[PDB]
Amino acid sequence: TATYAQALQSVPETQVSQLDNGLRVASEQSSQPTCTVGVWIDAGSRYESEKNNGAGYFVEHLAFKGTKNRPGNALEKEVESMGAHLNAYSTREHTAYYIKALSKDLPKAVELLADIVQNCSLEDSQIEKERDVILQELQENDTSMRDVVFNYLHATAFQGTPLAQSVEGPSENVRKLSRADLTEYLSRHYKAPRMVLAAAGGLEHRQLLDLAQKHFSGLTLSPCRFTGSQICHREDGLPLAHVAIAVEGPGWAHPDNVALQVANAIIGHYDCTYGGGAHLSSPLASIAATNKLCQSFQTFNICYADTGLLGAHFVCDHMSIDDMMFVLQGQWMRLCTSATESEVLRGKNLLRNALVSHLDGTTPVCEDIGRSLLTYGRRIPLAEWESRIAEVDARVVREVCSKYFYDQCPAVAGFGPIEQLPDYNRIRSGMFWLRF
Amino acid sequence: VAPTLTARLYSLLFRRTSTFALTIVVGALFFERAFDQGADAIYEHINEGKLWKHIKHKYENK
Amino acid sequence: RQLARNWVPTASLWGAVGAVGLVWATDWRLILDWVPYIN
Repeated sequence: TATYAQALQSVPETQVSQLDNGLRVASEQSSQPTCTVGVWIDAGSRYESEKNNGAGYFVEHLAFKGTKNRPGNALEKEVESMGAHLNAYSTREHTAYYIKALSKDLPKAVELLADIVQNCSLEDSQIEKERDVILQELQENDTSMRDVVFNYLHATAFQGTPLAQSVEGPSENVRKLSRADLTEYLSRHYKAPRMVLAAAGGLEHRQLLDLAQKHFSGLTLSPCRFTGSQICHREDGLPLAHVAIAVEGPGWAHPDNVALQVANAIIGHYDCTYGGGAHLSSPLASIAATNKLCQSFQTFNICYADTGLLGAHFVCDHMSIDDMMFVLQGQWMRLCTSATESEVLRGKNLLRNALVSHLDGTTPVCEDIGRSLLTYGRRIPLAEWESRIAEVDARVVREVCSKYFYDQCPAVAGFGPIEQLPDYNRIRSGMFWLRF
Repeated sequence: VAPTLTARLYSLLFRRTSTFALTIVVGALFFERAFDQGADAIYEHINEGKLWKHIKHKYENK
Repeated sequence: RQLARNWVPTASLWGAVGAVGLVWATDWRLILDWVPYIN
């Protein structure tokens, strides 16, 4: 049946296989007519040099412009022949190439895919075309303020590290960019073991690995500095002013990463548009709906390899900024001391739900593996996560937050019309309570 | 490798502001007891036999 | 409920503070010498 305890038990397990040249193989059988076929690569900007900045990004567009065996636009005209959707995306710490398809024609898929991974048509026809679009887009990118401030955010904490740099990289490089340097980075980091392969669907493990089928896969990092600081772009014309505030935290692999998953879930989030009103349990969603001290906000977590990011992102009236803050320091600080096991539970349940929730669907299932592999390896400790949940304690959360919050140096990002936002020296004194 | 007393100290005391406040009075107490006791010697070291403390011994209780 | 959290140890120090404070003030009880207090 479906019973939460038993519900953990029966799942198609993590599968693993390993080829010779460093390629990884892995899978899970969902008993489904379709398969998400995907690839994840750990080559980052944090690898990329100061010219390489944004190049792999530029590269990202290029694969589908045609390849070695398949010149321009002969690539997709086979793809859509099957009717199988196709997509690719990249990230500072990862890049994921993947396919969503019926399990039938997969024998082509990976072979199609394998061609793309390395064999590529590097043709300055596409280059200039793509060189333009990016440049076109580079300027357009000022339209979504969200992404904008984060760029500021990293650079202010991680200054002096390749991690602190634009994903697309600065503009002039893209013009200056030449496809030989690509071929470098093409050759550099697209080797295995850097490469990793997974999939999920009706696919069985060995019927994956057999048709993982002989093609090829392949043949530097530093701990980053953390900057107590501030950045402000003051532009007063705009109606609203985003805010972001955070402190650094543990990397991907680390015990406490889960212990802090809940504190966010507990403190929760608010938005203009909820039907929750003023009776919600989250003090923030109660007040921020009550006096509409903000339009909305949400809290984030991002844990890098060695690093982690805890903080929120809010939007409030140009006269309402201060009061959002003096509230927001309330919640974190009060947790570190006076918190209680009751509210723990309501946080505990949610994260269980959110965990179980995201686990439906081919691609997301497929998608965990790749990062997880590049992160914890094969580990998909599904039922364990539950056991992991049972670990967390009142002291734990307090003792955890005591570390990473009380009397620390926070980072401050801002975007105009900021001006109200108090000076740092307030925020700093505002981190540690005086016992009030 | 051991932490310099600084790394000990905040973790030990300065972290909780109460403690951070608490120690303040504590040493301040022992401070003055010792502190004033030193300067007077220095003071009376400077002035020798100008004070009854030195002088009055000549005639004190005969 | 009533769960009195770290406030309990917190407060524990506080009373001690100004108690010492009044002791530090002048008070009445001497304070067995314990490092020199003048005769």
